[PDB]
Amino acid sequence: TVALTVPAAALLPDGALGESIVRGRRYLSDTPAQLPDFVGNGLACRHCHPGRDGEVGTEANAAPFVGVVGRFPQYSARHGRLITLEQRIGDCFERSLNGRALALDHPALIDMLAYMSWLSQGVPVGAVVAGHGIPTLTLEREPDGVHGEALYQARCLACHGADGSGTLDADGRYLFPPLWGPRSFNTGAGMNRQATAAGFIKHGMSLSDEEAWDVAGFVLTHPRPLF
Ligand code: HEC
Ligand code: HEC
Ligand SMILES: O=S([O-])[O-]
Repeated sequence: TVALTVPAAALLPDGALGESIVRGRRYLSDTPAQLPDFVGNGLACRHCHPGRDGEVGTEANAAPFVGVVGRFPQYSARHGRLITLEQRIGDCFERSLNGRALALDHPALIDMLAYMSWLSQGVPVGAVVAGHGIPTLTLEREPDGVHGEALYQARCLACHGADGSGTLDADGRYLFPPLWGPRSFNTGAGMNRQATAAGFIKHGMSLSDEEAWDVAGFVLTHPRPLF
């Protein structure tokens, strides 16, 4: 693998590419407000792809976008064939954002691509960046949702709410995003899978493995939009 590096925003180029990169960051950080026709819930991309200093997708083990562009096109079992990064992003809109995919030449999609390409600067095409994806966490026993409920009340509820509905900020964006219910990710999302949610809870955002497994189980007992 190669190291995860974040380029300097002060070294962003003047001109069309630089402006596109800045717009892409905003689309990724503020998606429901910037792309209402395509987003069907309360989530922005940064809610599962966080980053420090205003950037999105820069955190190891929380599915960073650093180096993503050089890994596409790639096989998708879901599609049964190779897909492009544009198509992957469309799947995220449809599932994680309970919405509608952008056209593959939509200027907002191209701005998102430009941003991801900027984050990927210097990464060799084909190389895997250390900390890519969300590592799954799988235990050799059933997730105990009863224990999970107790853990949730003690460790998560203060942010994500008794009803999993999250906490809005003053500008109507989610400070702490919804974990279930109508404004959360739909059943088609990767985060709706036990081992992915457990891995995200464990590494993506301390908890023991057993605690992460059980609380993920509790979270996933709840209703959310059907895909
Ligand atoms: C509810 C959580 C969630 C939200 C919201 C979300 N994603 Fe994802 N995304 C994931 C998970 C989980 C993966 C799988 C990571 C892995 O491959 O290990 C993923 C993978 C990706 C990948 C592929 C990463 C790789 O290394 O191959 C891209 C690109 C991506 N997401 C873009 C987006 C964009 C753009 C948005 C906003 C439109 C978005 N995602 C919103 C959870 C989310
Ligand atoms: C200090 C407040 C805080 C606490 C406590 C917290 N979270 Fe989060 N959570 C966040 C924020 C903020 C995000 C958006 C991603 C980011 O910036 O880290 C997030 C993202 C998530 C996501 C992905 C986004 C979504 O809407 O589904 C899941 C799943 C999640 N948290 C589950 C939990 C669980 C389970 C616990 C308890 C073990 C927990 N969180 C404790 C603030 C919190
Ligand atoms: O593509 S993900 O959002 O399931």
